Amino acid sequence: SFPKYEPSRLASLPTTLDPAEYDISSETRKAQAERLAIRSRLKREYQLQYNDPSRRGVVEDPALIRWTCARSANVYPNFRPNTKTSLLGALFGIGPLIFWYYVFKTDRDRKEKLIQEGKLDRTFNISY
Amino acid sequence: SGYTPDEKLRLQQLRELRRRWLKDQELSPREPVLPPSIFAFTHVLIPVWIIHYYLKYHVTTKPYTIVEKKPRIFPGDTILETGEVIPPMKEFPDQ
Amino acid sequence: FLPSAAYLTHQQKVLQLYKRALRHLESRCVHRDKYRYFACLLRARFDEHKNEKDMVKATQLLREAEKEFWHGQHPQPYIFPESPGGTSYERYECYKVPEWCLDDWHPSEKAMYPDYFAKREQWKKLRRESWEREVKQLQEETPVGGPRTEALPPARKQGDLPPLWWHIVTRPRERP
Amino acid sequence: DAPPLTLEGIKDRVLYVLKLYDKIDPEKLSVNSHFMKDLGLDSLDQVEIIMAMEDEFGFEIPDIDAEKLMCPQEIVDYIADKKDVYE
Amino acid sequence: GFVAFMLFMFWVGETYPTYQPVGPKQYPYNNLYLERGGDPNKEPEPVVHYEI
Amino acid sequence: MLCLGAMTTLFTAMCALTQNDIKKIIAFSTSSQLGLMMVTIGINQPHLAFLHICTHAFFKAMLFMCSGSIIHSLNDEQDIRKMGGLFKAMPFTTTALIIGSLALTGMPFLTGFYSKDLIIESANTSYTNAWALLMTLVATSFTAIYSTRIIFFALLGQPRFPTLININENNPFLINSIKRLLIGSLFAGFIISNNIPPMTIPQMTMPHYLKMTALTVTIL
Amino acid sequence: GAHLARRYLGDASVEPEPLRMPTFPPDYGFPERKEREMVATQQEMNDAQLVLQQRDYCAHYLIRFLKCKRDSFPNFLACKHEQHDWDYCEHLDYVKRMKEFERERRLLQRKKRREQREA
Amino acid sequence: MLKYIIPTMMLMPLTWLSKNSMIWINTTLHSLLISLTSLLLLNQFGDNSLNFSLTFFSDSLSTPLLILTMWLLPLMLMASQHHLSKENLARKKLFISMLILLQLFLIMTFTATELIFFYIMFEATLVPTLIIITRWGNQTERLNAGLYFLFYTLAGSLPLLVALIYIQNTMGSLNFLILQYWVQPMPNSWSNTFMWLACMMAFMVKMPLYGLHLWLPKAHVEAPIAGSMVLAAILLKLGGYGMMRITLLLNPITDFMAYPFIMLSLWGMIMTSSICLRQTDLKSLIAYSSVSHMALVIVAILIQTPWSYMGATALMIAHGLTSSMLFCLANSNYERVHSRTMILARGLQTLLPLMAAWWLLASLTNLALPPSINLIGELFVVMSTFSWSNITIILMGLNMVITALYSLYMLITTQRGKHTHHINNILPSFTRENALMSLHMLPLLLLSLNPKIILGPLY
Amino acid sequence: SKMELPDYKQWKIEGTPLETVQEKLAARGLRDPWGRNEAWRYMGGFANNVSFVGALLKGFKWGFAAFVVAVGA
Amino acid sequence: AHIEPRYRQFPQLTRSQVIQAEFFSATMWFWILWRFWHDSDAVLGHFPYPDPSQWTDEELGIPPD
Repeated sequence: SFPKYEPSRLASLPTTLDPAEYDISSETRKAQAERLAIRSRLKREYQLQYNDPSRRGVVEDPALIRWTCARSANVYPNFRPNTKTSLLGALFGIGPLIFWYYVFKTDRDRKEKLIQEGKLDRTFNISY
Repeated sequence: SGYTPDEKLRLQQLRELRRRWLKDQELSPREPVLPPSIFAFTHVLIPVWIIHYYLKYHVTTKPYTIVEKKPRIFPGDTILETGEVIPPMKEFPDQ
Repeated sequence: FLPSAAYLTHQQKVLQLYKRALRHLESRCVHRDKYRYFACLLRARFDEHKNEKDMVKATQLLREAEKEFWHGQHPQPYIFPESPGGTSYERYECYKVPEWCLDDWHPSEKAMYPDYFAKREQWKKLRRESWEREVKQLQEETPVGGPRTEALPPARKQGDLPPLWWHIVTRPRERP
Repeated sequence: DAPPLTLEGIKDRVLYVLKLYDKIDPEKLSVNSHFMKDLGLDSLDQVEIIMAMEDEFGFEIPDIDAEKLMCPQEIVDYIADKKDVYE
Repeated sequence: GFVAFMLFMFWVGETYPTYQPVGPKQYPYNNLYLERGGDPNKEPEPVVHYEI
Repeated sequence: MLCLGAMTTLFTAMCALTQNDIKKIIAFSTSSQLGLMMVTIGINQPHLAFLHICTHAFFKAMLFMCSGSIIHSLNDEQDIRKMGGLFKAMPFTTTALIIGSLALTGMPFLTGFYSKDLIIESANTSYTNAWALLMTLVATSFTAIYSTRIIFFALLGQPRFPTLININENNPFLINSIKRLLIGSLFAGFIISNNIPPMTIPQMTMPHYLKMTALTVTIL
Repeated sequence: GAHLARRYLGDASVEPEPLRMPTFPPDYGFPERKEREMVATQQEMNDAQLVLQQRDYCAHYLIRFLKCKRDSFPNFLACKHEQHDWDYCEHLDYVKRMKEFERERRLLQRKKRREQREA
Repeated sequence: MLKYIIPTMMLMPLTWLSKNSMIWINTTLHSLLISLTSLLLLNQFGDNSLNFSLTFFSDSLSTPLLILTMWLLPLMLMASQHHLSKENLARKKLFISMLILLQLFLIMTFTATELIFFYIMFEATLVPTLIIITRWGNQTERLNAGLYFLFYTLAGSLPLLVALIYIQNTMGSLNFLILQYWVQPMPNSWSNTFMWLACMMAFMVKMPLYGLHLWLPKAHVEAPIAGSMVLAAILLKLGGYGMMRITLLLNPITDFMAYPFIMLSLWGMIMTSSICLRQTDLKSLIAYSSVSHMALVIVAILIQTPWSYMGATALMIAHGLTSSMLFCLANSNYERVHSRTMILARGLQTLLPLMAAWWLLASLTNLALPPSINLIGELFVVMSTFSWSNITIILMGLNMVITALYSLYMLITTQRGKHTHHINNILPSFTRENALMSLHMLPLLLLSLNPKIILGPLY
Repeated sequence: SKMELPDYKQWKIEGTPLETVQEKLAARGLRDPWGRNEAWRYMGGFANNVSFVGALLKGFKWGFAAFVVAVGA
Repeated sequence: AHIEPRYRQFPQLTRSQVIQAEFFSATMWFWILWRFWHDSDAVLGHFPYPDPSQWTDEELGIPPD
């Protein structure tokens, strides 16, 4: 009695029913052990830089600085203009702009033609 | 499973230290800190005086200012100001 | 994703399943007596095939148990008002001012509280005196170049305090 | 909320609601006794014990801890640690 | 599907109203003229009501 | 106006069912009441909507304040599971809750009678959308049933709440505030709703099963 | 009611469409039956600042009710019988509107089936 | 106006021959006295402008911006220590004298009668800011920021000179009255279109609009607080001032040729308010906020309604105050923790209990709080643009929603919820920073009481 | 700092829902409940709590008499 | 002394809070009774809603056919 739990990009696949967790290779055991080793070494270095009574300033997290310089300044290299990048650039940059420009031309031509005929509700339209 | 005895001993040293700190966190010299009608009168008389001074002179010398939706008058009344009647309504029947 | 080990256990996974299903049955089943009936029914359903000597049949029943649990969970489970997602969940995080501060006061406010600041001075001397040789020798003596665990050893050599104790002892009271 | 709590109260209440449980006995029940080792109840019922203390005192304790309590002295110690029971 | 069903039944309502079996509200003075937009002497419109 | 009001009324009425926190039940309840007020603006009756604002305001301020009294008295567990036995655990707040969750529905001459039932009478006697009427009717039945379920799980059942209890109302400010608002929600609905100049035409000429239908739906 | 079921399930003719009510003209079977007294004295109806869509038949009772309710204020429950009389006069108005409805209905049904079955 | 020019000169050798640890007090005191004397200007009445020579004259557009400049000088001259208080006496005096000279050219620029003189003092304002941000930028791309600043602002601003010389020798002199009282319509040829595109595109570069706006954020995140606040407030609102003055000529062709700039400004206002919702680098959020609000200003200038010009000058002055203050709070948090990031410096409700009030009040003046001047400006721009077209109010309100969203996210990100408990260096708030916050906020609220000052020519 | 802690064994399995459910589960064939941790919930000032119509009809124990006095006045 | 917590038992009640609770519930019921019978009876229509208008042919204006 189960609808098999299809996932999505927003409904994440939970840690219970993977079901790849229940047929296990030994290399995955080695991987989990070495991943625990990495987190243990990082917490050891952090806690030794964390409890010094002589230390005053911030701890200078290198991953945060690395992510920030990855996100701000290191986008422009690397870059090459591809067909995908040029297509998506001219789509998201010019397309909606020329769309709203067409609709403003349409609305303004209708409004000026209509007041050239004069059949608007400007019986009193003072604060223009 | 259960505890490894290293965790037991380390946990006991933190029990002694945490209890001594938390017992220290009480302050008790038994001198802990040390330095180194009128309401209704004022608040129903002074803003009432200030506002009612404000509303007579400034407010009613500005002409188009406080204005009241007029009292409704009824056909049995008499006008208090000049003094003249208002004619009553006619016969009632077929109810 | 746990500090002491890498994988939980098989038994630990079955045990977490049992606690989660029993908690969701609490939340599903009010009046507490029909709850007690259904909880003993669940305990019997675990007892009926607890003593199977295989291992791949054990993980088979575990996997189908997660399927037939995730079918029948409850949408808003009764989580306690200290758990994550709960009603409070650091309600009083407004008032957990940490104790690396309180040294940046004006000395008149320090003259209002003599005894607590004197005893904080002796605790801070106890921190500074017993930091370098003992704690750093025990942290750079027993581990290998890879630590491979996160349990840290007690201080059992001769004397003083365990290593790395300050921001674990001097944490706020959690109901200030 | 104004409750007072002490080590005496948590010790007596935990030993009380372990004394009330069915398939152990109040005859041989010290403060210092294991669960699997000498009382001889299974780990399934040990998690039912942990569920009873959670449902009584009103706060979850995690399964990263619930592997390894196993004795009422460390139960009293751990919940006294979580509630910070001193003045 | 549920939002489409609610808006579909609102459209079915908007084409098929209910009403109690009742004529108009009969106003005394020329469908309450001179207390509409005005025209005080332009259009006295002859309309009367009859007792039934 | 009245299509949106009927949509809100049925949607938060059905959504109020199977909710297991107190405050979220009360929020869905007040959303259903604002749905009736949008129906009250859809039919040309604004003054009845204003009367409903006033009575509704007294009423759910009293209800929130009573629930806050209970939640602080019971160590903030705050949820409808693990809530049960509170009648005779001093019954001042249970009197407050039964007066309240009585007054939420149409109780024939209390504060919640006047506003809500003149709303449904003037809504039924009008050239309406013919489905919004049914939505307000079904959602009046729904507010009856979650009012009954909040009473039953909050006050009546077997007591399910952990020991070392310090349930306390020997307290001046709490009983003064609850006292002042129960005196409010018993009399001030009538006192407000009677001495006002009639700014509309009251309908007052209904058939059978159109005036009775409020009490009929709340009883069923 | 039942009129709604008949109008949405039966034929299209014999149940009259509301808000286009006068279909047959008046004095069709009246002759010389009209009073329409309207004793409300429109200028004094303007003088008492009534709301629009109240300046109607049975408004003199509204004038009397407003007069007694203003003139005896601190009695919270002063005017009962005149407010009852105003409700009674609006009940007479509602009865008259229902009489107009079923007059046009019975005329439409009987006369149009007469005409379109003997034409 | 010479009574405002010459004590700005005389305040410069003050800084040189005042002794050590006494330059500060003398410069702050005397620039505040200049601020009072500046506030004595506000005489402007009714029919005409006021003429402080054939060389100087003041429109009522120029009066609140001039008082804003001579009010933002002492605030800045106090704002710019603790990151150069350890530096040398000579370099310190050079920095302070550079700010005084920049004030001098800003007063030159705001009381510019002639448009030629306006252009010369425009790029004279441009000169010292490069020296300031390059010598005290305190980061590694300050060279890139100052260089983009220079070549963008010149290469946009430069054929404006050629168009102004052409107007100079085709219609006589360039006093604003004789440029006015004589201005004839210029029909839809192509040379008139290029003259319009030269002038308006130079100021488009200066505001900036969306296609030319990466000019700005490097010049704010890679600059000291003095150059940042003067750059943002006085230089962008000076560009708007200049467009307001020069748009009196070229009356008929703006209807023909002014549609795509409205378009790029609106869609880039939306995209810029969207890009400043997800970034790190706390300083940059206020920079893209400034880009969004000055795109709104540009829409307001290019439509030509008196409601639009009143809302434009109100939005200019209110956003200048708000963005300068919010830059200053960002520098205060950066002096607390040497981060520049946003997800690091968390907490700060528990610690620093008074700073929450200034963060909240500055974020609400950025939120368009309704009695404030910011909402007065935005509201009249929305009224005028809905008179322009019945459909463009969707973009205005969507800007409003996203503006409230990112501003209040900027509030509840840095200063809401949990200290990271590894910081342990932040000191309680000084009296200097809170004095600066009180010097920012209190003129804005006192103008919110009486905004008949800051509404411009068409009052 | 006494609490006096009312002891165990002063209830049995006599709370009648617990008694009926132990009878049903003993007929099921398990006989292993949690048992005696809920009898304090099922005895004392509890245990015959009032039903639903009684709680709303709780008003006129004092009410009909005062109503008859006010009508007769 | 004021209240104290008690363990695994029904709590104690002062007579004051329970007598105000009984008084206020009894006055609510007294109000709904004295507002039911004496003065309004608004649950009934209060005017006889008639039949289809009169059920009288040749009256209100119809011709015989």
